[PDB]
Amino acid sequence: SEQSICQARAAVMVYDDANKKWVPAGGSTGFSRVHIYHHTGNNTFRVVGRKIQDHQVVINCAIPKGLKYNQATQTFHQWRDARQVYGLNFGSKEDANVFASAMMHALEVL
Amino acid sequence: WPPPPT
Amino acid sequence: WPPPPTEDEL
Repeated sequence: SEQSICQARAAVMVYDDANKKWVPAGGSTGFSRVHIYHHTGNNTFRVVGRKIQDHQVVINCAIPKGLKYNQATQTFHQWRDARQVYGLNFGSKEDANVFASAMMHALEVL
Repeated sequence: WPPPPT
Repeated sequence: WPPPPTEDEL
């Protein structure tokens, strides 16, 4: 039904507008496995991530047809939806590159 | 595995 | 865009 086109290691943060603080998505510090999933029937994409130790879902966010994906640093990327700002702090420069090009691909095919 | 797509 | 996080934040 739906395919994982990439798997990077990153710390998923969401932004706390109230306090100008980046907070760990899910409330708990640590790395997660972050996927970009492709629903082959619908041609729709979403970012899904489960923390490495707990297998708790810390992020599950649709990728819309025009998402502005900002690569702030070579290891920190961020994008915005109607509610939050999501950040991925990747474990490696390479993790970020493959995730970034899967994201850039997903936006071209949407 | 991924959650239901909500 | 918020600034990237302090390494103390992560």
